[PDB]
Amino acid sequence: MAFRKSNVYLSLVNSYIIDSPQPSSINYWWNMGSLLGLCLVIQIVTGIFMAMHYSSNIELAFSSVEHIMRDVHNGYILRYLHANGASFFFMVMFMHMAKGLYYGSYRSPRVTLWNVGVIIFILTIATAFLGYCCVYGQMSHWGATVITNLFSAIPFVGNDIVSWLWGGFSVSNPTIQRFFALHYLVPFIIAAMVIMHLMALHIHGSSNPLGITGNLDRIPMHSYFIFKDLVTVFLFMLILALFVFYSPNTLGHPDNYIPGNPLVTPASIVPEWYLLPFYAILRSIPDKLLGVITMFAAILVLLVLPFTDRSVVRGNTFKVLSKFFFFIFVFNFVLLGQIGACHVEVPYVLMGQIATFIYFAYFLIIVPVISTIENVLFYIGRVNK
Amino acid sequence: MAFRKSNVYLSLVNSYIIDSPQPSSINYWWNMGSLLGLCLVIQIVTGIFMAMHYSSNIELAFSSVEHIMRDVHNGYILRYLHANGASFFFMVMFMHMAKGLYYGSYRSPRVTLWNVGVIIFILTIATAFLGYCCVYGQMSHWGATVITNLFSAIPFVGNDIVSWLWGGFSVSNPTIQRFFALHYLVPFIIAAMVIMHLMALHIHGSSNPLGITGNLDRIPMHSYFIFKDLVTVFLFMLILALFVFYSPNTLGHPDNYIPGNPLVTPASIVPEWYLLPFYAILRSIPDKLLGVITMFAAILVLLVLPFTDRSVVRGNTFKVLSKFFFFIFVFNFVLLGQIGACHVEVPYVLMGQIATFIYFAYFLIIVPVISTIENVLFYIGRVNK
Amino acid sequence: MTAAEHGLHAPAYAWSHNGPFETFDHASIRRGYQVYREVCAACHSLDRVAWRTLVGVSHTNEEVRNMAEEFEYDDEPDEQGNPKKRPGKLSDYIPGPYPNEQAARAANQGALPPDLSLIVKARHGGCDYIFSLLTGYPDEPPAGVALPPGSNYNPYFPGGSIAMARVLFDDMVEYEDGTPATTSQMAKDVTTFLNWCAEPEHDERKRLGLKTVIILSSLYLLSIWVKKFKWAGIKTRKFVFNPPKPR
Amino acid sequence: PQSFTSIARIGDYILKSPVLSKLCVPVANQFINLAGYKKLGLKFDDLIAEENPIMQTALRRLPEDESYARAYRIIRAHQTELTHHLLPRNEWIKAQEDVPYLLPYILEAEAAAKEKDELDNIEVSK
Amino acid sequence: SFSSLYKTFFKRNAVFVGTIFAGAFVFQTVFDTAITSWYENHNKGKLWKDVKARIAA
Amino acid sequence: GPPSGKTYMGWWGHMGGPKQKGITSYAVSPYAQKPLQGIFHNAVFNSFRRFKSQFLYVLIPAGIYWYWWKNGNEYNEFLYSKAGREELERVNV
Amino acid sequence: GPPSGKTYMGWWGHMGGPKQKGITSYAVSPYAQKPLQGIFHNAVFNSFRRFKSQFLYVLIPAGIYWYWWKNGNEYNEFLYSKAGREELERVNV
Ligand code: HEC
Ligand code: HEM
Ligand code: HEM
Ligand code: HEM
Ligand code: HEM
Repeated sequence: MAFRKSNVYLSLVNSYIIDSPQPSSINYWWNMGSLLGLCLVIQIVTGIFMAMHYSSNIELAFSSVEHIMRDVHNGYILRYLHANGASFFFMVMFMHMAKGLYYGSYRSPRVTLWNVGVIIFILTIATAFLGYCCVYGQMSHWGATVITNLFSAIPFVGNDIVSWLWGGFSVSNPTIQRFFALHYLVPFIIAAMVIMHLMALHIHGSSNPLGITGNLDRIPMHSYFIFKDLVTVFLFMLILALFVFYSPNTLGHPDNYIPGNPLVTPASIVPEWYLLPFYAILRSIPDKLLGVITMFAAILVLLVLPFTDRSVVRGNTFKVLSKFFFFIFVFNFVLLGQIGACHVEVPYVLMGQIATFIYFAYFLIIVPVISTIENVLFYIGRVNK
Repeated sequence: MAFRKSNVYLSLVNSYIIDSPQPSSINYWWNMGSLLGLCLVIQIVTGIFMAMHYSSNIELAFSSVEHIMRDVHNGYILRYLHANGASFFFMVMFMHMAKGLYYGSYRSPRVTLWNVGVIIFILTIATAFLGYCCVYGQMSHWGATVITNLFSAIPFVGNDIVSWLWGGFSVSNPTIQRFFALHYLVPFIIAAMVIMHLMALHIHGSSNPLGITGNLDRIPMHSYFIFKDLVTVFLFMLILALFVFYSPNTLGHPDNYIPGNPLVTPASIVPEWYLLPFYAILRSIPDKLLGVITMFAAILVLLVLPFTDRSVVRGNTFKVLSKFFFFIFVFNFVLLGQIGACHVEVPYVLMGQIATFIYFAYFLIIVPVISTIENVLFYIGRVNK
Repeated sequence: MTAAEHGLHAPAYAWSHNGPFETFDHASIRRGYQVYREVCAACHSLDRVAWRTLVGVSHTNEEVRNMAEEFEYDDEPDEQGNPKKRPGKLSDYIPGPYPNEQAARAANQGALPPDLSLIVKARHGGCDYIFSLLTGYPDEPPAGVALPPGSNYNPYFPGGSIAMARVLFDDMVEYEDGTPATTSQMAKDVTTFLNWCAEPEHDERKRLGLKTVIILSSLYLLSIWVKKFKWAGIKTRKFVFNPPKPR
Repeated sequence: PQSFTSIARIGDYILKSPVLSKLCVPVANQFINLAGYKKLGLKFDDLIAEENPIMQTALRRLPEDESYARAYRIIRAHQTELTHHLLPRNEWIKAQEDVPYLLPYILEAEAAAKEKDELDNIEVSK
Repeated sequence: SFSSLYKTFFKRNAVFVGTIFAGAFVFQTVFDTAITSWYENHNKGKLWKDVKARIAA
Repeated sequence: GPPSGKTYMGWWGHMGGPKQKGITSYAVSPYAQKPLQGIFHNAVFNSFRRFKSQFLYVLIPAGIYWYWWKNGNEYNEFLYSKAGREELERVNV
Repeated sequence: GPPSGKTYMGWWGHMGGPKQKGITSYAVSPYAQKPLQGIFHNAVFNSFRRFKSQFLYVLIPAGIYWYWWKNGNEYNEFLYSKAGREELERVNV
């Protein structure tokens, strides 16, 4: 047999990226995983070549970031690639998850793939927050102390946990050194979790945008889907090069370039935009312990989604009502992210409460009802008794 | 079938550490690999819990290290576990390599395993060097500048690559930040190389201390060899706890506790003790271009050992002259490590040159001649014609 | 090199903290701080040792709070902007006698007096070397050696000629409790204090070491037993080969 | 790593010339009984590495009785090396029954593979 | 009467790991207090509490 | 190696699908074909077909949520003017 | 999955070894045996047998290299002494 199938490392690389049989009818939404792998490698590479110059004290964090921005050769490129590739990483990840919960790939043969993906989502939210609190600006320090003061709402244990997590009594030098060590460390756990994602996928094969069996006529990975991935990689690189070179600061807040002063509060303590829907879910209900546990339930309520879907057809491709309600849910998520950026004000508190109720009711209430209705409608429209 | 053979990750941990068919005859020298895995994850854990407190400037490196030694709760335990588990990692690694080139595990079906092990050895020497040069004592800074100053011996590009590696004009703040970033980064390449080591082992099985085949009588890993490994793990933890708690600084040099001043040379710039045979090989011959490539060839002359040994019997268990010359080579390696610690003096230069000639002639001249002699000796003693 | 440029090897003295179970003599730490304050504080810095480590070891909390008031430290400036000075509290470090390195070199004929916070840990020999270097000044250099002017002879110093004159004389200090102050008593007390400054984790480290080696030795013996138990089904299996009947 | 035809050629030339024989075979006998593979109950042709194609075909061409006796000797050597003992004095392989049994199959298998290797690198006269 | 000890301690795994954890609790607190009392009785005349009582008296 | 649990996808040759007979599949090498065959016809007509079939499911929820957000935002901008301060106190408590 | 190349070790059931027949293997459960059976006899007799069989190969090269190192170290300590300065400059230049 061939050397790419005989040698042990090359047999793995062959069976994963060369002749892995992919289904014949997958469209451009299935390239988001290759895009996420490329952008993860981009984040890791630019992070290493920035951490060769970043010093993680409390007197040198923001000064070292603006030393990277001004004096090291092509350092503006590295910092804007990191700070914009994180946003593009989370947007392609949101597209990956929305494709996964639209086309019904949480269903019966890949629930462990869906659970490992949810673990990856938690870990990358965590390391993205730690990286945003490495830079030590005005959004950075106060966002850190806001959500750790949130984390201190545990009744018996909370102050002890939060003064173990801070390394002191407020967000200071031990917290920033701790957050730099953890922001380095967690993406090398995400690399192992992505290897686990690929294994849990590869044991069953990818789904198709129809629900029906891909096992009839499949297509090898090498000469076709590598070039589809090449098309979407060059498009993603073009949009990323635009957002890095022509408007770098149009995504981040224009207050993180004020050095972190723990006396003044900037009157708007919103985090970076990918944490804005979960921040709105947090600020929805007025109590604090219930707020953090409903934020954690908003994160890991994607795990009830395999067990709550009662549709006998895989995916929302040949459904109508669930298409409509899925796009209701997506634009509700976008509205929730919009509400998380405004102050707690006059229609915004009620809009946040109603939006988080629609978010929590799409998974628990709306989808088994409309899936049961669609199953019964398909049966009574098909048979004539 | 069982859930440990059906589920994906349980299938991998089953096939690697539960019912891996190990040969039945292996002694306590086969436990050094399990010991190396435990000591690698020990180094990684204590390194992360030290990098939460270590600040990587040049006027804060040594003072932050001796702030770990004095101010953080139970941090002397952490620094002594790191600085002595590195030495124990290298000694257990030397026992692993000595077993692998004594019992003939460089032979024909696992040259992939031997080459990947040599790659891990190179990466481990590299990261131990970077970790010794990020603490920034007097031996640290001067050892770093001596190693890179002999790395500037390449004729056309030497000063270019050495001022690219320094990040400046001598060992300073960018070199120390660079070395801390690389001292994180290289162990997480070593972990993936250890995964490749385990794959290349598992596709052919371990050897046994006889050379004869092991496919007849084998034993699963779980209820027997886990407990063998547990015996030697508790023995290694006993010796490591002794060397950490009762005499920590008996392994390191008593000049790394002087803060790094690039105006005083400490009159002998001995490195840490496990880089001493390669330091003696490096200082054997007078010019430094041939010296640095002779050190590089002394490291990658373990690769010539599969293509060189001509004996039909695997391993030196049933031979005489090969045992004798192997222990000659091992005590020559110990003598080379002894010569690496003494000054450039009157018997020492000649003894270093003769010792590295014997070290280089064991792999190229001594072993094929005595293996050929033992082959024909076996044949003429057995056959009566 | 030669033995004069090597330095004479310091002998193996019988300290009160050489052992797997013995601790520091804390009365010697108290007397050694008095010797450091009255003798070595004119040249030598000690700036990695805070005042808060000194309580519960050699002095009490009130005594260290009364000793910290005698030094002035930089406080952050007041309403006008001009800088102020403050008496020291327990969190600040022990101050050095010289404001920078250049005054330290100018007041000692060029030789920088090294920081004493890690000086028995950064020398070959340790406390034996420090004690024998302090007590090892002869009244005359040996016949034949020539020194630069201002440089004194000490054989245990590597090189032969140290730039620190002999300072430990008899009855230089008088102790607070009534022990006689010789040169050897003062030298032993000040190097026990320097060993406390270089390793403050000594007592806690040796106690946790006693715990860990007892636990790990008993665990090693029990795991040896359970390995022999789990392998007794393999160490005593027997193979019997009758030759098979041919086809 | 070394072909058995070369070992057999050098050994035959050492053996059948009477000056080198009486000087080389006594130190060979002393090297063999100092090696100690007979105290574990093994002939020599069990010790050879079985992971070449030549040795694999030379084992699959072995007769059915010597294969079973070979497997028993290998398993018994494994067990008495496991218990860190030796076989007793009755169960030591004596020097007269250390007969080369695998060596004709090894020689003819390497001769066949060698002849294939130089038949497919042949050139007609041009 | 070893069937008594086997049935009430080693039969099911829950009571086994329960008494292992309870023994870990009891053994560890009494072991650390015993070893620190021995370590502070081996050095009498040298510890800080003794020299503080000495300079008080 | 260890033969693990069976899944719903094998490899090439035994893919676990149903047995098929009589399905002939004709193809032509791309060197014999013209790429970009009908990109303007399928850029004007087929793209309009796909947009015509799948735009109500996207634009009706986007229209609902955008009208809700615009009405809420202009109500807030009304309330924090001067012509809504009595309404500001009434909505507060 | 993809069936990769042939190896010299299978799994449980087909190990790739030669076929064996007539090798009966008896064993007793350790709960019926005694652990620490004869550990003093095998501690002072079998360990002495293994040490006697394997000490010349270890203690001849260690003796050679230690005598070489001691001779070199004492020659260096003689040459940097008082009675060896003319031999020092003679062996240098
Ligand atoms: C000046 C008025 C001094 C007094 C009083 C003491 N020391 Fe000193 N010391 C001084 C100088 C200028 C130097 C530098 C000499 C040199 O060549 O380095 C020193 C040196 C030391 C050393 C270092 C020796 C070494 O090998 O590195 C030590 C350990 C030292 N000094 C300790 C010491 C102690 C314990 C004293 C009093 C109890 C003491 N010194 C007094 C200047 C002066
Ligand atoms: C999971 C992938 C990663 C994500 C999503 C991520 C995200 C971020 C973000 C959003 C920031 C803040 C940028 C800003 O100030 O606006 C940041 C900062 C930083 N990240 Fe990461 N990061 C990732 C991986 C890494 C890794 C692996 C490293 C280390 C090698 C790293 C090094 C840094 C450094 C040094 C900063 C400091 C501030 C700066 O210079 O940008 N990142 N990260
Ligand atoms: C670091 C981020 C991630 C990477 C690199 C990654 C990688 C991949 C890749 C390469 C694929 C195969 C290509 C494809 O089918 O689209 C895939 C599939 C999948 N991923 Fe991810 N993924 C990531 C995050 C997630 C997240 C957050 C989820 C959801 C919780 C998820 C769920 C899935 C699902 C369900 C599939 C199967 C899609 C299908 O076959 O229909 N992944 N992933
Ligand atoms: C491959 C395994 C590793 C080895 C062999 C190793 C070895 C060393 C050595 C020898 C030192 C110098 C200790 C001394 O001053 O005497 C050192 C320092 C250090 N290592 Fe590592 N190291 C390893 C992994 C790591 C990792 C993965 C990290 C980071 C998470 C780390 C963090 C450090 C830090 C912070 C120091 C600074 C000096 C100190 O506080 O001890 N080490 N390393
Ligand atoms: C990070 C360091 C390393 C780890 C964790 C590691 C791990 C392992 C493990 C677990 C085994 C199986 C146990 C055994 O067979 O002894 C093994 C086998 C082996 N390793 Fe390593 N290893 C390391 C470094 C090396 C090095 C430096 C070499 C030499 C170049 C090497 C060569 C081998 C060989 C030849 C074997 C096979 C031994 C045999 O089966 O006879 N390894 N390794």
